Amino acid sequence: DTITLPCRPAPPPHCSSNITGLILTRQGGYANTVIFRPSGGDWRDIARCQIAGTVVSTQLFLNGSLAEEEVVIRSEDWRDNAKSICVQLATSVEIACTGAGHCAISRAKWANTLKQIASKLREQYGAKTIIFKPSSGGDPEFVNHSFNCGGEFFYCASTQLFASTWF
Amino acid sequence: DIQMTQSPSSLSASVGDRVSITCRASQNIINYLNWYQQKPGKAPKLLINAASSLQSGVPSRVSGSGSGTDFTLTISSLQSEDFATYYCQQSHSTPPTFGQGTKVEIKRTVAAPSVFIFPPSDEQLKSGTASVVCLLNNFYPREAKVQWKVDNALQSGNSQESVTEQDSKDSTYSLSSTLTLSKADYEKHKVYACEVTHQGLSSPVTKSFNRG
Amino acid sequence: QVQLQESGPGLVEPSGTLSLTCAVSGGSISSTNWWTWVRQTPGTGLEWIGEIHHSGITNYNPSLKSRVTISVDKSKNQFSLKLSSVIAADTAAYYCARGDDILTGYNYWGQGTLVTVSSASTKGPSVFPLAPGGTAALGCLVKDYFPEPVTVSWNSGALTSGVHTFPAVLQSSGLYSLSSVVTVPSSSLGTQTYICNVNHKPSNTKVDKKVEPK
Ligand SMILES: *[C@@H]1O[C@H](CO)[C@@H](O)[C@H](O)[C@H]1NC(C)=O
Ligand SMILES: *[C@@H]1O[C@H](CO)[C@@H](O)[C@H](O)[C@H]1NC(C)=O
Repeated sequence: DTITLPCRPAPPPHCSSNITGLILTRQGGYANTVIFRPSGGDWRDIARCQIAGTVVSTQLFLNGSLAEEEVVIRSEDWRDNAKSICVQLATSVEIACTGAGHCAISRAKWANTLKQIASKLREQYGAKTIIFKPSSGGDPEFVNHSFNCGGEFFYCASTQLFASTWF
Repeated sequence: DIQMTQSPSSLSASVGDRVSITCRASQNIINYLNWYQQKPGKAPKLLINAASSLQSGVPSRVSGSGSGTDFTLTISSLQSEDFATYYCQQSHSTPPTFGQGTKVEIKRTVAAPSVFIFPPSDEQLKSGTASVVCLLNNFYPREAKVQWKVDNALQSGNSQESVTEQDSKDSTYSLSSTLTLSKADYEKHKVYACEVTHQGLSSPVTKSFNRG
Repeated sequence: QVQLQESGPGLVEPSGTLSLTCAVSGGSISSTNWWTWVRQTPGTGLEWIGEIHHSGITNYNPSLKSRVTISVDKSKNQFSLKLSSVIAADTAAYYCARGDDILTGYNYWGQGTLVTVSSASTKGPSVFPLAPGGTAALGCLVKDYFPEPVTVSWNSGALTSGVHTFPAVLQSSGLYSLSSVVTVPSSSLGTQTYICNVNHKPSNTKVDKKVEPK
């Protein structure tokens, strides 16, 4: 099974990249259910994570760096929901764009990555229930998994990546 | 935005002294703070980045410290040529906010002004206006008083001033008081004098000339 | 090393748009950096306008979003700032500076260019000489010009010792004015002439003026 992200404009085949981690935001306020939605503040959050490749993207780190043995989540303050959660992967997930306006990600590989990221967020926050919800909303560069590629700029809808619960 | 409040905004030290400027950020900005030096009429110069990394090309006299909501710039051996305004700058989050600035003025021996007076040129007199100039060259401090005397009759309102920023070499000031008149009011009087009061002067100094 | 020089008009009457170009020399705009515009007003301070990546990405200060455009001209190796619907509030000095991988520091700066938002016309100054304790003082009086600045030199940059080019002052007429003075030993007033070179690139006048005693 596969997950197809709608991207406009259509990225060419040679923008087929590796996802090496992402950036989350814990939704504040208030059941023992913690809710994370992919961060989309300003380019400086994505910068500060420093698991950043030359490819200047949002939501997901494309062609960034990988951790060693396993997933490592990081934050400047676990209590400040304003402060993002830099998730860094160990083993990358391939995003492949057919150039028909569609980019594809293995459902297996991604679900696996969520399981792990959930586990670590659980260690940190001590809860039981980890909910991934889509982008909270904002300017188009963030509310969508955006990126540059060959000088051209693309956007992708990613609400299909972040919509699950874990226990 | 992240509010950068410097401290103080204006200070006065000596050649050789240790200068300290603080910068408080509203939010925790980790260590993403930069210090700029800007001399009069020039573009800012990056002293420090990451609140501590001495930008290559700056003296090691300059040093940076702090991380969180408070930061310090130190100049450990101030020199004549550090007369500048210094700015602390955000970098954690757009917009990169700046500080209002700290004005480091170099303090030195009290110096008496060289007072020169200039008649209005025969060029300008034909235009219909006269511009008499009273110059106070190389003095200290910037406190001065300049009064005008046209046939001893005192003048009020028709003078306006402008001061150079401290010199890089000796750190003196230079002051200019322009007395403007019309041609008919200029030809009405003969002896034009300017009188100068200053901290370095025993008595007030006057300089004069006769029209023509 | 890397070097930036701005270009563009220092006057823009209200409503209209400010176009301004940063020319990059000794480095490509297609590097790994961002390119930034910052404005500075006496009294107000330093304000970050926006930045752009070599891949057409654009970050603008919230306060100016509705009005601001940054663009990258890869053919000419430059970037440019376009501010529409300008108000008197925008009267300031405009610098182009290159950071270093949006890592904090704005490393290299351009000399900056001053930009007035005024609905007054442009005109050149008139230059009147200023001629006379052991030391002699000369000067050039630069009266009634708009807009700023003026480029006053002495002996074409040969005599820059003792020179004091005072800051301008806005008249009630709305014309700037200033003097530039210079001390020289008294025994040199007759041995040589002193000539100031006043430039005013707004109205492009390259006035010289000889200063001789009386
Ligand atoms: C990222 O790495 C992939 C390797 O799978 C490559 O195909 C791609 O061109 C790289 N760069 C970008 C901007 O996608
Ligand atoms: C991107 O992902 C593929 C997945 O098989 C991997 O083999 C490849 O090395 C990655 N790209 C590069 C050049 O790192």
